[PDB]
Amino acid sequence: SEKLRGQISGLKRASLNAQDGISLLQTAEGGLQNIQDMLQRMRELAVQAG
Amino acid sequence: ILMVDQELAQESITKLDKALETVSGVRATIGAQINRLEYTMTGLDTTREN
Repeated sequence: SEKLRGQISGLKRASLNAQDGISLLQTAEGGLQNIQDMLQRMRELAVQAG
Repeated sequence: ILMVDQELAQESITKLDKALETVSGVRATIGAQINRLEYTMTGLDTTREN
């Protein structure tokens, strides 16, 4: 009983940690998307000249 | 700038051209800043969402 209780508690804590982790990557991909959006306008106005 | 005799018109045209170029340059700077701010608009909202 004691071992099973400990395992249940640990599994719950890991379940929380998973979403705690996922939020950070979501933020990172948002920032990267903004940067990628800017870079293409730079390239377009680059091919403008010449 | 004087328009009195038939000699100052040429200098007048030169000065007018130079002033026109100056005004165009200042307008270009204003447009550049406004576009940069418009681009920096959206990342703040995306970060707020995340």
